[PDB]
Amino acid sequence: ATFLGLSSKQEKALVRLDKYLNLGEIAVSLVTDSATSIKVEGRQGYYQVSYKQPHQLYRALALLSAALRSGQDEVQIEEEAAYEDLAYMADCSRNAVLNLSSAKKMIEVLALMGYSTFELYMEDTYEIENQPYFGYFRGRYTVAELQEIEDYAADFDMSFVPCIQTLAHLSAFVKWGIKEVQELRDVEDILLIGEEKVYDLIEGMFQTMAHLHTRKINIGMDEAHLVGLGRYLIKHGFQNRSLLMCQHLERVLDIADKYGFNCQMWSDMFFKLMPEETRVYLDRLKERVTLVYWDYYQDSEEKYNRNFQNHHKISQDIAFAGGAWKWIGFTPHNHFSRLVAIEANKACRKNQVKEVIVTGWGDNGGETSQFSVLPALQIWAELAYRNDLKKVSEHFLVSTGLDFDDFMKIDLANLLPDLPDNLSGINPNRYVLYQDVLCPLLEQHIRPEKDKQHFASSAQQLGEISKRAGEYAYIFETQAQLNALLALKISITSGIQKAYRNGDKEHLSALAEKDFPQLYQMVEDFSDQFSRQWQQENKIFGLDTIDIRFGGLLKRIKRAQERLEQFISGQIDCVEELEQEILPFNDFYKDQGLTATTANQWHLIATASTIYTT
Amino acid sequence: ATFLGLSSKQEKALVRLDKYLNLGEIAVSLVTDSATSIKVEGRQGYYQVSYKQPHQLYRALALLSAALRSGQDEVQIEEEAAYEDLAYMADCSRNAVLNLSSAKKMIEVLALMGYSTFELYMEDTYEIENQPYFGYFRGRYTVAELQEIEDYAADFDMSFVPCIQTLAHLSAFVKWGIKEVQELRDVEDILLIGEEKVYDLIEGMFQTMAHLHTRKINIGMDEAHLVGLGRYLIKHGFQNRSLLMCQHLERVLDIADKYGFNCQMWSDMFFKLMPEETRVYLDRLKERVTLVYWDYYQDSEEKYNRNFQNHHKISQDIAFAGGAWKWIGFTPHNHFSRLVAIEANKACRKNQVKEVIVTGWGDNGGETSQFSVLPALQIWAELAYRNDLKKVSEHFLVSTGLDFDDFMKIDLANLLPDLPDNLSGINPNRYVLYQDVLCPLLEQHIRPEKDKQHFASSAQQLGEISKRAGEYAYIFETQAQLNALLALKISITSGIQKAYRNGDKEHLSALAEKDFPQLYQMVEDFSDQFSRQWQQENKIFGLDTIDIRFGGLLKRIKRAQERLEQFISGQIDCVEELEQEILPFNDFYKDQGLTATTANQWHLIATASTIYTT
Repeated sequence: ATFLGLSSKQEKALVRLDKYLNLGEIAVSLVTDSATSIKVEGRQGYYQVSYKQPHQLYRALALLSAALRSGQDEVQIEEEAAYEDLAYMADCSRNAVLNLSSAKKMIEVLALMGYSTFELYMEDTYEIENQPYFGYFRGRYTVAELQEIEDYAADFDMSFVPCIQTLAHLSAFVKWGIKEVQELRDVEDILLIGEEKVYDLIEGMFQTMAHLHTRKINIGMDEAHLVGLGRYLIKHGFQNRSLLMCQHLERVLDIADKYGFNCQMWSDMFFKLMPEETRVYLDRLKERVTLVYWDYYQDSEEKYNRNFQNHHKISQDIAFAGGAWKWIGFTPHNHFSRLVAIEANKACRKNQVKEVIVTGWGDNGGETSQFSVLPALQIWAELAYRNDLKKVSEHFLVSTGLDFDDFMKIDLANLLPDLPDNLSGINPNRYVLYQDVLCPLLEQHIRPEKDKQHFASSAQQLGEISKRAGEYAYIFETQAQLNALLALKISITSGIQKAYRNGDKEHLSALAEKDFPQLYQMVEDFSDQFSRQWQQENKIFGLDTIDIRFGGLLKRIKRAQERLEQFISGQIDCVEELEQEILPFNDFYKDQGLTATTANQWHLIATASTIYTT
Repeated sequence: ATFLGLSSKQEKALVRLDKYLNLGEIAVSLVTDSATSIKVEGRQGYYQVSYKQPHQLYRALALLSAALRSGQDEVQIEEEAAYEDLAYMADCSRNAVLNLSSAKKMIEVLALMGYSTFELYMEDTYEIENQPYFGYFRGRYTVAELQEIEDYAADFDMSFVPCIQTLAHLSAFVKWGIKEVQELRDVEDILLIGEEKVYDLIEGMFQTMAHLHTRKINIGMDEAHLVGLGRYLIKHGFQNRSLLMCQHLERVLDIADKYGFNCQMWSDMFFKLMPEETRVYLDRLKERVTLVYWDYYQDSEEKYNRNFQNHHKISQDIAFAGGAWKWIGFTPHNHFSRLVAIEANKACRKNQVKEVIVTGWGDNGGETSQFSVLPALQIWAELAYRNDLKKVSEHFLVSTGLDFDDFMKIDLANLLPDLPDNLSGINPNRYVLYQDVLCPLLEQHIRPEKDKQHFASSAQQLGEISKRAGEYAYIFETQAQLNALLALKISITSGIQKAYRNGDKEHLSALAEKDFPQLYQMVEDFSDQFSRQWQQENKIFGLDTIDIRFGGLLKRIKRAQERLEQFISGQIDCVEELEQEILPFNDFYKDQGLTATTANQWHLIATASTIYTT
């Protein structure tokens, strides 16, 4: 294609996006117009594209690319976006630090989808001058790395917002047994309010971020239960948590003001607005921040509406944070993400929300692909720009080169048949993998025939998708292997429970001789595939935790084989592990009558023994 | 030997102890006499043994056995014990649950040494009716198991004291995400004071123990910082921790009273005695318990004396708990144990202490042999009965069949040359083993030539001891393997740091091709040996955590080899792990100027990444 009206900046962006767009030999003219977000109009090889915000050029060109692929000559498209700002926040704090190549790829995709803003969540994973332990061995970003990411987003007229922590959720930092870190602590993952060395640290955070162009930052500042109750209590006695939060927030805002930053934060601290001089304190501080209402779970518009109404009692500056579900193990939940997005979008529109942030957390090790939730991201963009999903497949094909319904199957290891679609966090991908074989703590939450058949079918389906997934094949290969592994692991685990119960030493010998070596090899092969996926997407730091978890699983599989062999041979009279009555693992979904559950802490899945505690 | 004056009970005990005692063809007559603890007198094949307490018969016979082996015909021995009760407490809560065969062996040894009492520390590792999650998959003792252990001790006229927890340190139990467990929690490892379901649980504890003959129990009741500050605070608001401790202790004592128990507990809660109506509360509760002053660390009598003086301001019923150091990894510290015992014994005698408890904790996984501290146990017995160590070797030979100085070398993996002897917890046995190879977090605390040479020498020494250690050979074989492993691991880890620094790809290739496979095999072999040791001593439950830790280490060793291979081949341009500046791990011994340190949490040694946190 050729263009009239481009800046040199837009020219360079279109060179970068050439591989996504399939415009062919057409002529496009550009206009800037505030009347509607995007307009694309033309026929017979000549089209005019208009955009309100500069970044919207790239979604407009994706819309044109799609309309022409669908066989249109005549094009007449107009979109009015619901949200002035639409952001994606990737988690870089849960061991997976997005590498620069992958950050650049994500920015390109987000540009084509229509996002205005890219965000990275970094607890301790950026460098601070004079804090050598902050981000130590974590793959922390350097200033130059953050600048490179910010500048790449700016190349597409997209903004950048760092999401940091100024009070709590600094667990990887506060673990270091050095005076200059320990003196900063209250208790658990929480920094010490009122400590001047803590305000020195926080000033360091802002000094790092001041090297960027952006002057918008998310400071966190959610309200942890133990704030004020550790070393704070020992130094000062008991204080109202809300008063401490106020004192701390004022200090943080005074620092942000010094460096020219405007702060966003979670709204939780202000729920009380929705002692005399403390209410006054909250009321003054609320004027200085943008509040973000976060909700990843609710299945009905009206539930969101009630919360928006309550927030608007105290401020009109309320942003919304929704969820692209990628924090429940190795496998995302784009399906659940879609369900909640549909409802949240209704509520955000009704309550005149101007900014939506889609969050991509990575809870407990960052085991899910950084690109696992592209479908959810497209869904939110379609909802924002069109208020429907009628063109989600056509637009997704531009964004990714793949079929949307194929990509949605990435979820399969979580999609057990007949689960209610509105229940979140159900993650057998993860807990079926990591549970022990001899002492399977999740065994009563598994349907050993039904679930096994689901995983086996899923592996076959994903094997076929991977062959047509191009540069994303690697993520589907990981999922195909996982599903195959889960099916065999269930067969063996449940098979041992039954053969042992019935004293069937012959079936146990078959398992020991044939199935165990197969399982062991499949786990080794899975670790190798996962390692390829990790290294494509993330810095090397953090893969070590997954090495530990997989290494341990492998050794436990070897133990199970050896213990069974000794029982079969007569070297031992019984396998005491297999004599124990198994109980439910948790009751999270007992009230809903489910067999599956949510279990999202590796150390609790893998063993009942102590492993972190003293 | 033949005997006049034995009961049928003593006859049966002497049959059990026959293999330890080497009395030959002599004649022994017994007398009970309160004038002195033990007297052994005779000549020319005819001896009279007198004892004050029945269990002291067995030490008296060990003294005779030793005197006759030393070549004496004429024997004239008299001992006046300093302590009416001398106890050993084994830890059964840190994943290692002593098996019944090993409990019986330990009781026999303790009988010969002169201990009056055997104790087991069980947080959650006993069965409670109607609490199926309490001790679930932990190897909890059944009532019949505890009875069998108690009855075996009674067979030697020894007492049994269960050591339980009635408030805090129930971390393995409170982890279960089931309403009927979660409703019992305050925060972290602490039960909820004032909750009637918690008093139902505690009554269950006593109902279990009431099946025993003993009516002496250690209830724990140390004073954790967060008592009252979790769900308690949410339900009730902020309360003085001392008042809550009083309220809870009264409830626990009322339950104990119902079942006929007399309670011992740590003295900490009462330090304040050493608001008006709260002081009164403490003063009334102190009359109902025996207080135990615990101290495992102090290197001078006068330090203990000061604490005894302070305790005696509030009660004359003060017991002392000393330490047999076996909670710092895979290797004990009998040497340090001896240093502190000498001083503590002086202070206990000066302050007229009647009961000494020697504790054998197993912090963070129970990795040290249950029989690792026999030397420390003999030391305390000699100090108690003779006030010196002049006969420690002679008496130890009866107790164990081995040389005391040989057995003391079990400590070698902690005995780095030139460490100050009065500094506790220095545990390179553990942190040199578990640190990573690519990201060695403890590297600055290692002297790479000096320490390597120490470990290599130690492996040789222990290899020779193991050949003459009889039925204890297995514990020395574990130590010989560990020391050899540590030496090679240092060579490789430090060798990589230097070869990479200097760009020496050839030396890295040698390491990758030869040394890495050797190390990997040595770790596999060590895990196999450790597993043999574990299964000799403990129930199977809990070995799983060590499988996880070793499995992870193995996988990290494989990663290190693979990453180096890719660097050598040119598949990658650098190994980012090896480009990071290493920092001190901790500053625990910075003020003493040490290079080595204490590091006793596996999850912090093995990785800087998150592994337990969300």
